[PDB]
Amino acid sequence: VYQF
Amino acid sequence: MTPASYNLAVRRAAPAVVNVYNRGLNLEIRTLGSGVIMDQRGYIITNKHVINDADQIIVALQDGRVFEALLVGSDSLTDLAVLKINATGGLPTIPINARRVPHIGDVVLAIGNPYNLGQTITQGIISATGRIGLNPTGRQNFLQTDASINHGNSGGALVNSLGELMGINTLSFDKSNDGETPEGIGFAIPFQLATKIMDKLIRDGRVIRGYIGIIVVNPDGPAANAGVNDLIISVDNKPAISALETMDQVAEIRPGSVIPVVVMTLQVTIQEYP
Amino acid sequence: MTPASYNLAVRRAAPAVVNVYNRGLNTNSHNQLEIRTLGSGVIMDQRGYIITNKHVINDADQIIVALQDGRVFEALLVGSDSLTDLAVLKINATGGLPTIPINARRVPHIGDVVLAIGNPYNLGQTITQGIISATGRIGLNPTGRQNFLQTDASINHGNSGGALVNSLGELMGINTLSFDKSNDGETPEGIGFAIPFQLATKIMDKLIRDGRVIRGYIVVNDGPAANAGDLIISVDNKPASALETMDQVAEIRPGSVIPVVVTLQVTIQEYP
Amino acid sequence: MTPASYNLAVRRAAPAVVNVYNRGLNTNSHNQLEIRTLGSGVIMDQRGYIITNKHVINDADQIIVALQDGRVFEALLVGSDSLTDLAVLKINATGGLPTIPINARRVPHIGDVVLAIGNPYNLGQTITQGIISATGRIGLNPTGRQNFLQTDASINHGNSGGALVNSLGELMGINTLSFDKSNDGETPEGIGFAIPFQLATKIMDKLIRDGRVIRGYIGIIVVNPDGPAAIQVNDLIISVDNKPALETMDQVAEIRPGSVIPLQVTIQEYP
Repeated sequence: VYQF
Repeated sequence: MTPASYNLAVRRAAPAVVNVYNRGLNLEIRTLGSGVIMDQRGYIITNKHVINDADQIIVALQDGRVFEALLVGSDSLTDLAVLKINATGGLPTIPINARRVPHIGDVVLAIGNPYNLGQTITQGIISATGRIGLNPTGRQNFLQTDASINHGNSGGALVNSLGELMGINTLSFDKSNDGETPEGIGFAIPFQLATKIMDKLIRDGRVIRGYIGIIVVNPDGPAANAGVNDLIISVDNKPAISALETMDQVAEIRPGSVIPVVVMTLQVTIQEYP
Repeated sequence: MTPASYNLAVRRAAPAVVNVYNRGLNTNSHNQLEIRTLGSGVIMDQRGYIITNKHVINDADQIIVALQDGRVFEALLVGSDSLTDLAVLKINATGGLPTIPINARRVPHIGDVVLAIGNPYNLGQTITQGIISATGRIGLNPTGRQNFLQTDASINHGNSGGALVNSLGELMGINTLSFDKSNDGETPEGIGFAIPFQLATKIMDKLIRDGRVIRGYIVVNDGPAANAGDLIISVDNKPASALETMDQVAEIRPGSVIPVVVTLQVTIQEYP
Repeated sequence: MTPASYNLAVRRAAPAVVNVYNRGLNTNSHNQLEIRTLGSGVIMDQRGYIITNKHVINDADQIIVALQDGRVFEALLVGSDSLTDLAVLKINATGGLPTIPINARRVPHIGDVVLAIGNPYNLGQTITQGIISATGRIGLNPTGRQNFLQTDASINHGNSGGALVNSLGELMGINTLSFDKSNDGETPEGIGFAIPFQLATKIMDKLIRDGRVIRGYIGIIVVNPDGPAAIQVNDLIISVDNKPALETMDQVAEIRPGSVIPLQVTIQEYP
């Protein structure tokens, strides 16, 4: 789970 | 018999490691560190935190030469910086083997200038690979090593027994909220990442990352403007299997570039990471 | 040319070293499971027996074992031993387990290269390198008189219970404590202790079998000796150091009558 | 395959490394002698001479030496030198002594594996492993016109005066001190210093011979009271004792007091  | 020694790695790699002085007007050395000469042009890697807010940056070679260095650029995210100095004479450059795969338990040598005592070599191993480091928030890749790292070692070289660059020493684990003292916990930026970042900094004067403001989707972002709970199956004509591989792909894409984002086809315009 | 490396020892041994977590039910107010402390452990054989330190798992409401291959188990506490600070866990594993390499004939020597394998500060499995600094060390405390390997491989909190191995990946010891013993607040560097693997194995088998280490209970400075009736020159037909003797006493079963020449007939009793 | 090991260096050198105890008298009422401080030393030869640190035996009323074979000995202070923090001792009742391997032809190199042999916190004899980190260092002190080996072999209180040997067991140096303090509250790690074995051998012989280190003084290449030179300030010395002018101040030290050399200067012993 990430933010990009 | 002869004495067991890593002086070979030392002869090969140490000449290419330099003392870096961050001077600020008051001029006076505000901080210091190390750096690695990467190639004959005079490009030098170091840590950003070493050369932050410097009014003048000085580089010193083990052979005695000193230089005013130009700040090519830097990156907070990786805490890397590139410097430049111009040498008519040859320069020492760090052995690099881009095919070498660092292994856990490989012997390494930390080369730097601890407490400004002069160049120091210390010996350990690669304790671990792929470490987020000190900050869980920070999503980076670090080599871990028990080679003794101290103030002054940042920006310097970590090399194997052949003298090949394995990483750039960034920081030591010095702290606990409790105040317990860590021993043999040190980190370096992997050389392959350090090389990619250096080339970017040389070209653009900064690291230009792709941002798409977002595989299951969980303001004023590129995605928001292109048109939650949406499923992205393809990004830029590349199958979105893993979220980690895609966010790496996004980063790479140059800002201003328009790509097809298929979801169960939108035209998104990439922008710089803020 | 190839890089000098102890990766071979890492490949052989590191998979059998596990992360151990001590979790409590009365640690938060909501009685939800929460880590109270953590450390390391070493899978010893395929049945699921794992060695760790007693201080790692003391007073735990749940013990968790995490393998490097991703698997997570709740462990049973088989037994522990204050005197050596060893504990034995058991996980119920299917599909096989990594087990630590053991060479029962290997004699550890001073100056042998060693690798400490554990989970310092919960950063994930970490390898550190040093040598065997000494052998037969009492450790941090003068009482107990228990054998320790000393090593300068960097140990930190989280390494306890983990493995110390040689360059062949052979089990040399169970890391127990880093020497943080300065009432000066001067900081010791490269002083760490491990329980020699021969001892650790012997303790394990005793704990596996009896659920606890049953121990029997030279100038003498309601006991079996008091009831038997001074300079002891022979105990159980064995010439009487005080350290080797008291190790003899511990081995002898309770209820066994032996000759104590000083000739008295003593009846050994289990220690409490 | 056999386990990688430096036990060969241990077997060869460790027996000749001794535990040293500095005992003073308590005027304040305990009455008897007590340990003031402790450390290590190196048996250099069969006559019973032993190198150690001066700060380890300073102000002792009695000096005890213990060998790893068991034997103990009262020790005679032969001499000491503040400038190098070296001290020589001697132990009688020789029925054969373990000695430290020396190779006067061995040149120590940066990156050489080394073992520090000592008695940390009186735990007993301890071996730690590192490499030669550097050479020609001043250390953690004002310049003394002398040089140090740097190592990352872990050194602690109790290591002072003990041996730093290579993988063959050859004396590389005498461990003197660890790095002490930090600018920002970090804890220095893997910064230790030892006296190069060559310098240690020179000082030993001088101490054995004269009971002290006799040094030439000239009260002073650009010159920057009641001294031998008193030559004027700003004067440029091109030649001293018929030799072209760090190397000079070492040459002065060597010259004997009372010796006149080319102005006609008369060397005097340093105080």
